[PDB]
Amino acid sequence: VLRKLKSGLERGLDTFDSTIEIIMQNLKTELESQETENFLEQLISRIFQVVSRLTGVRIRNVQVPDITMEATSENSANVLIPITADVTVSLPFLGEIVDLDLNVDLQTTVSIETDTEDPQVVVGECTNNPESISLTVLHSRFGLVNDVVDIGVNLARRVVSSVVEGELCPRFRELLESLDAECVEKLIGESQ
Amino acid sequence: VLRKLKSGLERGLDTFDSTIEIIMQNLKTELESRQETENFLEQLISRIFQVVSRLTGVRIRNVQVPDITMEATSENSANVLIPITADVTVSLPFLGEIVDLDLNVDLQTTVSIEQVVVGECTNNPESISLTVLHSRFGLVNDVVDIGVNLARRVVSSVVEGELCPRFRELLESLDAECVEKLIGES
Ligand SMILES: CCCCCCCC/C=C\CCCCCCCC(=O)O
Ligand SMILES: CCCCCCCC/C=C\CCCCCCCC(=O)O
Ligand SMILES: [Ca+2]
Ligand SMILES: [Ca+2]
Ligand SMILES: [Ca+2]
Repeated sequence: VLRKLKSGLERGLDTFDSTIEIIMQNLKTELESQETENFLEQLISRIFQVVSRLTGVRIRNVQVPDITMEATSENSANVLIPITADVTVSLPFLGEIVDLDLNVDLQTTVSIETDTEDPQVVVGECTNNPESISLTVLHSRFGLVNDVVDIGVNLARRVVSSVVEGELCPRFRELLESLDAECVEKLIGESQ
Repeated sequence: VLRKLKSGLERGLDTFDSTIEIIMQNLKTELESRQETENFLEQLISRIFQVVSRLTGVRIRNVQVPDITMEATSENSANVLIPITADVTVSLPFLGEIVDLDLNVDLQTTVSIEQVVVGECTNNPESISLTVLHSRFGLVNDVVDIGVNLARRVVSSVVEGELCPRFRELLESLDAECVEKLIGES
């Protein structure tokens, strides 16, 4: 069972590693003003390093290729965060059952309230859509068509889904809420 | 890995099921009045393996003793042979049932008259035979090997810890004349 991960996610994975909180604060200050993506790679790696200690799902080599902003209207934009990582699933007695490529696309919206010189920022929902999590099989020492692979892919999906809901989406919203209203207004500007 | 079985074997598997000791006593009385003894042995061994099923994901049932044979080695000594057959299923976490095996175990000890002496009951790995019948995960891949290895270790530790000692204990309960009468059949 993923009991250990479920209890860990209830507490917050940051209760297992003091450095997550520090990286969060580094991201806050950096956002006031290439490097932000580097700080995000660090935050996500450390969260996944804690998941590696609680589960046999080991997620390494975390990259954020490019953070994009697409204007949805004059006063709203989607903020897009593409994540890649290498995944290996291990079970007791069997050791390494499968190596996967992971793609996660986190999306959230920022809006500015219309008809005011003192605009309020609203950050929308961070939806954990199963279509946003992609797992590709690279290798299994048991054979690619073996049933262990399917169990491996399923276990990885559950872990990744639960840490998107429990950690990444909440921190994505928390980091957007740290932006001053003018900064958001300026960034939603020339998203057009 | 097998901690729970190892702790179980140190206590005695009969501390988990009051019926084992009753079946032991049934076998003792039944012997004094020398199929049926084999039926009591099937029951004793099933129950020991029912306890092992509670301590491990190695489930052993359909336990049979085809025929107990005694071959006279001299006028006052014989080899006593007990063939055991059983169906085995190994389960692991997340995978569930990984393999179904056929188990054959051949226990051998000697009984002599001095005073009855029962010889050692040797746990030879050649005396435990495990045959693959079915696997969800392929017949010759590494899942099966892990399954067969776990079953061997469990069966080996239960032979050493429970079956061989009970085999010796039951033979040592026979009086000298009983053994002389049974060796009577070379
Ligand atoms: C665990 C995931 C946390 C994600 C936190 C994201 C915080 C950063 C948010 C917004 C950055 C500003 C948008 C930049 C748009 C310009 C385009 C570019 O940078 O290439
Ligand atoms: C766990 C194993 C315990 C074994 C206890 C040993 C019991 C042996 C009993 C009697 C031996 C007499 C053998 C005579 C041959 C004919 C018997 C027969 O085949 O039915
Ligand atoms: Ca650290
Ligand atoms: Ca498959
Ligand atoms: Ca949380």
